Amino acid sequence: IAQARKLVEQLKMEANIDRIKVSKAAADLMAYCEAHAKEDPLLTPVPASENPF
Amino acid sequence: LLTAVVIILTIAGNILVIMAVSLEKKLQNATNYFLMSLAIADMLLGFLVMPVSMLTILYGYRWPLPSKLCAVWIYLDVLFSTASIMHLCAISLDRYVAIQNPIHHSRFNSRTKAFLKIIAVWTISVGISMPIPVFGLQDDSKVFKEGSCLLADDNFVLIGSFVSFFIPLTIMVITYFLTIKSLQKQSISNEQKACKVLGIVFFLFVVMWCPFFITNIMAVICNEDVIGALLNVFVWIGYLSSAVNPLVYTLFNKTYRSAFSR
Amino acid sequence: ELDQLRQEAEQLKNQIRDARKACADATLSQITNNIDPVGRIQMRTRRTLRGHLAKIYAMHWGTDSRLLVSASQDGKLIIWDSYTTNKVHAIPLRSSWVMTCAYAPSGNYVACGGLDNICSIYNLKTREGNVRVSRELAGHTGYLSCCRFLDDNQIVTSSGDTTCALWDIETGQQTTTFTGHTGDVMSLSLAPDTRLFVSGACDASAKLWDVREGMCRQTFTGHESDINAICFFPNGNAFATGSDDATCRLFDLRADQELMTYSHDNIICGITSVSFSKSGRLLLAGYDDFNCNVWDALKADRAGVLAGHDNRVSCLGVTDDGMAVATGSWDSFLKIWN
Amino acid sequence: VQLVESGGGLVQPGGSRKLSCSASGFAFSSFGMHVRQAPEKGLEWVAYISSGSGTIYYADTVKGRFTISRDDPKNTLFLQMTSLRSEDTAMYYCVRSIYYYGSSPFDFWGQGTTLTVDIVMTQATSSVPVTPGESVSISCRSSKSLLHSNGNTYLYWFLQRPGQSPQLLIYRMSNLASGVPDRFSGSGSGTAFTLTISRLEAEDVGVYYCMQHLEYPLTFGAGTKLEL
Amino acid sequence: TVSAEDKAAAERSKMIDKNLREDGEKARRTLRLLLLGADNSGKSTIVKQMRGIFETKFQVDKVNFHMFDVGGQRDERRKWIQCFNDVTAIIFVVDSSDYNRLQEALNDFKSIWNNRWLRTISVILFLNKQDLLAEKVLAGKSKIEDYFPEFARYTTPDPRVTRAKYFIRKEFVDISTASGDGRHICYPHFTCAVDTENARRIFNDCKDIILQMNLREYNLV
Ligand SMILES: CN(C)CCc1c[nH]c2cccc(O)c12
Repeated sequence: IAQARKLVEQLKMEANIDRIKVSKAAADLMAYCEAHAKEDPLLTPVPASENPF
Repeated sequence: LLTAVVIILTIAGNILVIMAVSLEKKLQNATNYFLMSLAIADMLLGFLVMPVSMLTILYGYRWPLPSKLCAVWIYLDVLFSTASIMHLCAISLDRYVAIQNPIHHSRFNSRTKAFLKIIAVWTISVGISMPIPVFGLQDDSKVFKEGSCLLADDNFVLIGSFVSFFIPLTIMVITYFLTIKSLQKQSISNEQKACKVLGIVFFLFVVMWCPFFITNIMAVICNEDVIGALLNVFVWIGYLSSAVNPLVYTLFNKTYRSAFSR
Repeated sequence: ELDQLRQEAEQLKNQIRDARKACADATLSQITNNIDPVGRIQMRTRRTLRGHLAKIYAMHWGTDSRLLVSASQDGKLIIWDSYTTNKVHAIPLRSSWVMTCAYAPSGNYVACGGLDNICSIYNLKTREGNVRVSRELAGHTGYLSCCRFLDDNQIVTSSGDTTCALWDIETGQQTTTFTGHTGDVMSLSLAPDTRLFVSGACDASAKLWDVREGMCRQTFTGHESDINAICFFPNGNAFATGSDDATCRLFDLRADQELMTYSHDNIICGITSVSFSKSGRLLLAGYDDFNCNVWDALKADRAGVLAGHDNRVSCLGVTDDGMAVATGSWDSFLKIWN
Repeated sequence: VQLVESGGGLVQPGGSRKLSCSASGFAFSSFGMHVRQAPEKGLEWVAYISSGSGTIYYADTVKGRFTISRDDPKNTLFLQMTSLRSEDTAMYYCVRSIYYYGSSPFDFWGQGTTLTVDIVMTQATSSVPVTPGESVSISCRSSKSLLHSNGNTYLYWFLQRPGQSPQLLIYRMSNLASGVPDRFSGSGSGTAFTLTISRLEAEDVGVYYCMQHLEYPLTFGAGTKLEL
Repeated sequence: TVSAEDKAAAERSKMIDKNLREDGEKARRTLRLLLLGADNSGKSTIVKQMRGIFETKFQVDKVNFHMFDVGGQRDERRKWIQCFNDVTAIIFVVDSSDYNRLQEALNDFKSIWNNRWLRTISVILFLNKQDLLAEKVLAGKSKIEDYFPEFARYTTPDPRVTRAKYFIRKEFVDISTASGDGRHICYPHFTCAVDTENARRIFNDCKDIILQMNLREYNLV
């Protein structure tokens, strides 16, 4: 019962939490990827001169 | 003609074995590399030597136009035949130590041992075949007889067979006896299959190559026309071993059977 | 009384499910539909690292994006120079059974862990010019599954005792213990800000942990089977998990739910490792089918494949500057891809 | 960590002598070993023995007459000298070095033993006036560029305080050696290198040597002295 | 093209390669064994001549054997079993005396046998405490025929001890044979709580395992 009480306490703590829209989260992730697309060498093939490998 | 069939079978079988060894990641072990070396030697035998022999048959055993090709042709024939013979001898010797002392053989088994094995067999084959171009081209009589390309050095034909198919043959029968002694004195089904495969391989090797060497020695130590006609067919009986070696050394595996069917 | 607590636990889970469902209005796939695809991603193996004589279990890039450490069944920790292929150090291990290795962000330490239930910390830079064990961290009742340095004096670990721990290396004792998982904890990923971290366990759930508070802030459950791998998005507001259910799933911290699943009918093998590219547009996953798949994280379309390993890919690592990807495998070779 | 040199003293010209350097407190097998100083001159590199003895180099001055060896089980390093000339007279130093990514070659030197019987590295000033608490810059120049395609510039700085053996300050033109305060700073460009000491103190006095490790033979600057 | 320091680093890497190769050559000599007994099996006691994860080493016929027992982990061993996918053999120890837990032993053995990672590894099964089994069956107070219908009517392939022992052996051998792959073999041995010769039997089964691997690599079988 003590284990169940601890479980219910942690479950209450998880339940009472701030949440945002999934659309807002998707837009934020898309914005991050758009902003950092140029910095990513794997996404775009890189010229051999700047390639260390 | 059933000689083009022989060359086609040799080429196709050895190419398929080499492809199976090269294309499969599960078949890259120390034994399969030596098996690939055997396949390479048999393919070279079947490509460079055998069709020229069929051409010699087609002209009534009269040599084609370039006379210089006779000595090098005999060189290649003896070289590849010896390479195959002591490849088989090395396989039998390696299997004897793999069966008698499995733990020590596995402990000492390495890529270096396989490379040493390959260079040893090829070095002995090169040493056996060494005098043919040294003396075959220096004197045309030693490689020609009655207008047909064949070696006519009595001393070499007698001793050169005593370290190519009679000391290797003695080694192979002793090794076969010791191995069948070792495999017999749920796991017994594997040993029985191994004994059956060893017996088939050994007896096919003996029955295909021994007739040619026996009549070759009889042609020297002793009829001439009959023995020559017998040699003309027994040399091709021996050549057919190049088309039989891959199948009997690889097709007993399910990986090789799947690869041949791919 | 017990039935009352069980009812409360069930109703709270139902309320959480309804709340997450309320937060969902449009899907990430729907929103990312009118975006250009990444296109075919073709990567070649720039370098192959040889010297491990057995299976490789773990690799970790150093912060300079040139040094990396790898752990193998042969009982050796080797630090490589990825640019020249040179071996910097070879560290003999007391126990041959290793399941994780880590590289300190400073570069002065590496950590190793396995079935001996000890996280061992090694001093790379020391007078007398050899690597030595600076500290052996005991206190776990199960095998060490993952370790990640926070600082030179702090390391977090996961273990087979269904628990994670935070250690003070100088003192050598756990300063925080994280206890919410039912199954063995397989994987662990620190957030970029280091204040939080995620871990996946054999109970097929992922948990978000507060490093300072020591509590489970959130729990995520979409996978049907155990989570072998976990990685945090470069933003730090999302993470991806890999399982032997053969799916990869992306979860959001703020929305508190799955955003997408990366699955194909052709693939039935389990995911051993996952990693993100610098932008986070690419999600690379190693599989038990001896190959690694490149996924478009925003569209969940497989952009490409890394196919060079004879055996299963154990570990994945995208270097800090984003230039290269390392993949260790049971075939005993690490390959650097670009 | 410790290196102690034995052997030396008066030798008639044309004689032979063997020096010994015994290593204590470090894994001597992993370090490559190397240097002499004439009684009133700067540093001159003599020989190198790699870890495992796979490589040996000598200065052209001593080639054919000096033999360098190491006894790894005893952790001893030796230098067998023959046909000794008057120009050989010097204090010979035993120096440890290790070569991997991020290492610091020439970090520890021995006390040395006294015997009495090419890139040109330029240090324009032989002396520099200095007062405590004031920043001072010491320059060195190279005949060719020490910048390499890999991105390293193989330039080193050493400090020999009075009555002491040299001590490494900066390795590869910018990296501060361990146990050295943040006051010392190394900056430079290809063929032009400067060492800036800021907030100067007593015990910073001595001769500052610039050395290149781009290519063998290793060569030193003449040395610039700081005097209060 | 390569600097002096890079050349020295390459020399260092070559020396490291040489040391790694020497260590691997030293390691290849030893044969590795995994010991897995569920409980009350005498698995610590089976090999008593030579004395998170425990290890013991013994030598027979100049062959090194290293045996691993993992006592640290919890009861279920599923996750870390992938590590021991290269061992020469597994040694499974079972208490044949305990009839009630005998089905649990069978389930454990079946789980190990059918594991995806251990498909190619043989098992050397040691049936421990055969003297306790003999005492119990001779006394006859507890009978497996009562609980188990199969022993009530059983034809053997004292005589009661023989019937019990061969039935118990056949229980595991049926599970081993059910796969029928032939890539790996179960080697069942009936062992007492104290047995002078157990390392000899382990050595013989390991020799047979290596022999079968040799026959498979040579394409003979
Ligand atoms: C004819 N050809 C099948 C070559 C066989 C051979 C191998 N080694 C020899 C040595 C001497 C004379 C020979 O015919 C051989």
